[PDB]
Amino acid sequence: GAPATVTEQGEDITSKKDRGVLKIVKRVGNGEETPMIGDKVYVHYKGKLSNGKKFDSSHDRNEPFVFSLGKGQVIKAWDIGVATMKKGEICHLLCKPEYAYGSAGSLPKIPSNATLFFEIELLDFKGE
Amino acid sequence: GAPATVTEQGEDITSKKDRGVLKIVKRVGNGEETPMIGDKVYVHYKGKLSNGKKFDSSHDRNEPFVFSLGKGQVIKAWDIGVATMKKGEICHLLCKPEYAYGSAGSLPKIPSNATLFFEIELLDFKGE
Ligand SMILES: CC[C@H]1CN([C@@H](C)C(=O)O)C(=O)[C@@H]2CCC[C@H]1N2S(=O)(=O)c1cc(Cl)cc(Cl)c1
Ligand SMILES: CC[C@H]1CN([C@@H](C)C(=O)O)C(=O)[C@@H]2CCC[C@H]1N2S(=O)(=O)c1cc(Cl)cc(Cl)c1
Repeated sequence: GAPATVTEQGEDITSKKDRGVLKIVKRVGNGEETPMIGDKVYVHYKGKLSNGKKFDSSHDRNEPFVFSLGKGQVIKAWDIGVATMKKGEICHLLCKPEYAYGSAGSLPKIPSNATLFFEIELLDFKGE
Repeated sequence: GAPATVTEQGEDITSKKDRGVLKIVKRVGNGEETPMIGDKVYVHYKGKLSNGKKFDSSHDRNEPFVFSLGKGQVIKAWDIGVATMKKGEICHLLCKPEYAYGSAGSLPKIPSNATLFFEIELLDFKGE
């Protein structure tokens, strides 16, 4: 499925080149610029575990998820992955546990040592 | 009704004591602990405008709402108010626009300078 395709075909976008964050662009954005660290970024996302099941989606709530990029306020895979995106882009990210919730997880809905898959759309970004 | 009761009897839980976030506990919860900064909190909620209009409910879409406390990834009134809640608690919050969507609003759903009312149930929270 979509997670496996990212496993197979995805660019390693980690600075460790440790394969901890893998990416496929699914829709090229109209934007020319990525967001900077500290920008307020507006995204829609869908998240799945390795067994393929949805664990979360901003679409379900019909309002974007907004965070400050590159501040450590989301999992490391998101700070790395969203920083690579242009306005309007949709990507698939695969996030190894070391770039997500690690050995502890976040029960109930993230197991220990879980690899996470996201479909992320960058809607907009604004300066701090 | 409920919004009037919180106006009259709600505690001002803001540090500035500006009546920006007023709270009444409607159903007492279980255990004495409250969530820490960064904890994932799981809630159900019902939200209304000052004219009585229901603007959103997590029950309507049968989807508990999950957020990370104290990161500014929800409106300020929620970071302040939910931090005071115990597991199983239901509270009523009344939120001045300075602690919600401000002069901009989130149009048309949330008008400019809107005071918001919530009934919030804290289902669970998970530490890290
Ligand atoms: C809950 C939303 C958020 C959780 N966080 C931060 C804010 C956190 O764990 O503190 C995350 O980094 C990632 C990516 C941004 C959206 C959400 N997650 S998430 O992996 O989809 C997620 C993680 C958990 Cl533990 C629960 C849910 Cl419902 C969703
Ligand atoms: C929709 C869920 C969420 C919206 N947000 C954030 C995430 C936002 O507007 O960016 C909120 O802070 C508050 C409090 C947490 C639950 C939701 N609201 S809300 O005031 O009910 C709300 C606000 C708007 Cl603009 C739309 C909807 Cl559908 C619901």
